This record gives sequence, C-alpha cells and structure tokens, in this order.
Amino acid sequence: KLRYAILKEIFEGNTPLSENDIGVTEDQFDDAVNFLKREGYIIGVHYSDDRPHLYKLGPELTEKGENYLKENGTWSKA
Repeated sequence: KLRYAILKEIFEGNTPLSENDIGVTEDQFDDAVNFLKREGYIIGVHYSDDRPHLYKLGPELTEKGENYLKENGTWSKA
C-alpha cells in the first residue's frame, strides 16, 4: 500500500526523506524500507542507532524496484 508510495518518494526525492514528511509514521517507513531492502527493490540501507537511515547518497534502486514503479505507478501521489 505504502511500499510503492515511499519508493516513488525515494526515486524523485533523491534522499534523505522523513517518515512524517512522506506521510507515514516511523515504524511504517521503517518496515517499508526493510521490506523493500529484503525483496531487492532498493539498496544502500544503512542502520545506525538501530533502524534504517537514509543519507544524501546511498539508496539505489534496482531494476526490479524501478520496473515496479512503472507498473504500480498508477497511484495519485506527488
């Protein structure tokens, strides 16, 4: 539901981006990033304190993640 939505925000946002800023809670953003990392949609996810933190350079999209945006792109967001 929010998986593509956050991915799209990453894609054009160029990172980093906040959770409240994209429109979700910490744990929602966290779960999304972790899930997307696991399945292989994005890479460059670095853990700091405990949770994933995005920097200004690092989060890279995979072909699968990029292709996913093309299909699930039919979502009114941004």
